Amino acid sequence: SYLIRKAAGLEKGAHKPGREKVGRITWEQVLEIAKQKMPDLNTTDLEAAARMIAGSARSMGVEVVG
Amino acid sequence: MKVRASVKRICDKCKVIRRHGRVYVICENPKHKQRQG
Amino acid sequence: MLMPRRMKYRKQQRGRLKGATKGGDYVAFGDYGLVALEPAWITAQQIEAARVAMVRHFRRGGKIFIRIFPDKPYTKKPLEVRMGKGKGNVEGYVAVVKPGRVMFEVAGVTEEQAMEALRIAGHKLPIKTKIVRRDAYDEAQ
Amino acid sequence: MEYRLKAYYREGEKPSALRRAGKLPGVMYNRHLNRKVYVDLVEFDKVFRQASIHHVIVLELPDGQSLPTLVRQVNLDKRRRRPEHVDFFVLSDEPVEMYVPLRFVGTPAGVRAGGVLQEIHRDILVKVSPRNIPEFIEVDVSGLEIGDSLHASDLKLPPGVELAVSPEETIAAVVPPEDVEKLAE
Amino acid sequence: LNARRGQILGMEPRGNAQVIRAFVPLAEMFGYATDLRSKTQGRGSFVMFFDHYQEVPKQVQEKLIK
Amino acid sequence: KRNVELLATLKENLERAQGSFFLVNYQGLPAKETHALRQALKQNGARLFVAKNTLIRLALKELGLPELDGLQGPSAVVFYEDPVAAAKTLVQFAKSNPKGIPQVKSGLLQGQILTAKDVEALAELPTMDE
RNA sequence: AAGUCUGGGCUAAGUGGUAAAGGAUGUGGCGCCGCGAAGACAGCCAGGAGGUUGGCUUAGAAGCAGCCAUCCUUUAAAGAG
Ligand SMILES: [Mg+2]
Ligand SMILES: [Mg+2]
Ligand SMILES: [Mg+2]
Ligand SMILES: [Mg+2]
Ligand SMILES: [Mg+2]
Ligand SMILES: [Mg+2]
Ligand SMILES: [Mg+2]
Ligand SMILES: [Mg+2]
Ligand SMILES: [Mg+2]
Ligand SMILES: [Mg+2]
Ligand SMILES: [Mg+2]
Ligand SMILES: [Mg+2]
Ligand SMILES: [Mg+2]
Ligand SMILES: [Mg+2]
Ligand SMILES: [Zn+2]
Repeated sequence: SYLIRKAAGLEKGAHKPGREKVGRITWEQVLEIAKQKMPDLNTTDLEAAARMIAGSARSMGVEVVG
Repeated sequence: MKVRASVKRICDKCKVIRRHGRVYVICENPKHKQRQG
Repeated sequence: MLMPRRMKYRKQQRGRLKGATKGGDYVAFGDYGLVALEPAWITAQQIEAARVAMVRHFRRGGKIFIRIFPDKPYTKKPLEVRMGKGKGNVEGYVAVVKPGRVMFEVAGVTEEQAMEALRIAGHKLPIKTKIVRRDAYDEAQ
Repeated sequence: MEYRLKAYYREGEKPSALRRAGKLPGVMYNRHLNRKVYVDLVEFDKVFRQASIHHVIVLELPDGQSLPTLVRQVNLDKRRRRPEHVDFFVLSDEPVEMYVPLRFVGTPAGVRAGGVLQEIHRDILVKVSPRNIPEFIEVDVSGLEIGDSLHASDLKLPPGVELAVSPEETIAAVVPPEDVEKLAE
Repeated sequence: LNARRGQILGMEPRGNAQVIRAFVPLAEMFGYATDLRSKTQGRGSFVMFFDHYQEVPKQVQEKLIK
Repeated sequence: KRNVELLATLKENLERAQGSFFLVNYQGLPAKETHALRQALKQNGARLFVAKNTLIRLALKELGLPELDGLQGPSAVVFYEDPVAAAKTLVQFAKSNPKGIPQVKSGLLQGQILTAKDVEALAELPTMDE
């Protein structure tokens, strides 16, 4: 998920995420990401793949737009 | 040895023993040793 | 710490710890109480120690209810002086407390947390104390 | 929710005596009657502990009768925290005054913020026919920030079931939360 | 001082008072003027004399260039 | 008694959704290899069903009360029983019979074996796709 | 001086034969929950794997200096420890 820095813009964490947002990504920019470094991964699907960075983005300081 | 009126388990690996009339605490950790007294 | 804001009388006779508690024997605010197993004059400084202990263990969180209050003035003759020549001076205030009185109660916190706080505050007190929890029996009074 | 509990008549027996033997003296009554009874202490405990003053307990008398009661008061031994004696009010088909629980619903804004939900009332006085007790009564507390309260004036009410106390009577409050950053003063 | 990339040479008494001697990269020695006094409550002192240059670790020397 | 009852069901449901489920010593190997015979049988078969590991005690009551004879091969041992008909029951039992006879000595042996509806046999099972 | 009297129980400290907060697998007896032949507690034989170094921080903190986050995944199960 090193790739996630050039889809929302940021280059750094948020130090205190949860209430603080400093960027955003939607339901579909997670699927493209759920594809690139995916001959590796673990699973083989797309919705078993997208929920793998959809919370690896909130572990720093970026949310998911729905 | 810590000698005290109040002997207790200090860490999860601590063990309370009674020997020859006297309550001790024994432990992996040498600092945890206690005889009551 | 605790003491009356004003009194009609500066000093009062010692009285007598006969009896079970007159009142205050059920929990009435929180979820857990500390109840006294022995009679005593509990002092303000003691109550205050008891309190502070509880907050320092909660560390932001919870409500402490303090259900006794020291309004009996405690007198003492100046060191090294003889008998007589009048009643001594007020050096503090105490709460008369008899067995079965709920002294403190807590709320808004876990059982594994009130337990400890109350375990601790007991230690500051000069008597034996049991920890209780609300019951229907409480609710019913 | 329909609790029953075996209860036996007594006359000359000494309360001290019944008490030594596991039993808990008590009396059943209402506008029409008055009997001195006793119940096994641990049988009653298992029951009352969930029945409280809230749900009907049904008395299985030895003569065979089967009276629905509300527990009306429970005398405690002040020194030992034991129940000493029970009052059983024998429910008639008239409406009767009583206490019904308040379940506090949701999680207020004042919590999740630091604060504490002081539940000034954990049940409520209420006129109500016995043929419809609400084993609940919901109160939405979620709108509370620390500083706020809620009285009987709020609080829905099932039909029906009227209040039985001034709606000027506060029932909850969100107060701030102890905190060591106070203290030193 | 280990927080400042320091190899510690040893200790010794002085006025009792204990001395400490060690090589710290001057690089990680700016704040140490008043960062000492912060941790000895106005009871510290130090001297600092250049001993030698040496190749900074590649994590930095292959990074200070940016 | 217990939530080992929501273990009988969801393991008798996806058991009584077939007829030819086999059995093998499926614990022996590392979490590398234990995703190897797991990637493959999730391909060399059907669905994501290699070994749907559950208790020897449960499967035997399960393959008892849902009738299926009772795979009296041996439910004893670290046995997770590769649901062979929760996969496309074929000569893909070689996907197993080969996997462990090369990767770490005895690295995926078999035991019980129910073909179609009637029990196959011991070595009649690894020779049942080779 | 008069029972080495009778019957049931407890004590192993010479407790009896001077003391408190408090501490404690002492011992005997009650009581109440929880797990348990759909195989528990103890020991031991496997597994404890991914995205992934979780972002920042910083010279580096890769599950473990510390501000915070703490989702999901193939799963019998493997905490962003
Ligand atoms: Mg101590
Ligand atoms: Mg040991
Ligand atoms: Mg007097
Ligand atoms: Mg008086
Ligand atoms: Mg005093
Ligand atoms: Mg005086
Ligand atoms: Mg005390
Ligand atoms: Mg009570
Ligand atoms: Mg009253
Ligand atoms: Mg009781
Ligand atoms: Mg004899
Ligand atoms: Mg003696
Ligand atoms: Mg002696
Ligand atoms: Mg005991
Ligand atoms: Zn220890």
